[PDB]
Amino acid sequence: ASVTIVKPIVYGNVARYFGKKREEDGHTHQWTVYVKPYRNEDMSAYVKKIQFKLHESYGNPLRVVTKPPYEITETGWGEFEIIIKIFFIDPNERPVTLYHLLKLFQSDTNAMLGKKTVVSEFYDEMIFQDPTAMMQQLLTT
Amino acid sequence: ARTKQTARKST
Repeated sequence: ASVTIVKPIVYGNVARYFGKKREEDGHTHQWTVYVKPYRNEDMSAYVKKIQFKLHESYGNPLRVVTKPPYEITETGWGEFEIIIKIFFIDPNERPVTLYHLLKLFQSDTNAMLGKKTVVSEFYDEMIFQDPTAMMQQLLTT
Repeated sequence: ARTKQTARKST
């Protein structure tokens, strides 16, 4: 490739326990799943939208976020895999797919260190090889 | 675009 652009990202989730099981629906946790840049940039320059596919137990399980922050906050009772798909401003630039296990329950290791939220997050890089002129400009602004 | 990491196993 003549131009290679690497965009580091962090994705995953945070979760917080209610201290009790809610009577109405059995929900125990609030959680937020997200994708963010690793560096301080405006990702929307080159990201068109990010889609998050939730478990079928959720209403409207295919969620779309079109502007930063690219996050979904929900409540629930169970862990499950979320599929994340990142679309670019050039429709012909192949979207990126990420796989994340939504984490609710804290390790004893972290509990004993006084952590009161669960954070499960992962570093990755999106790699663009010879993107269009328009994409190159927006990736480098 | 492609990613650095595989789908379900990461460095």
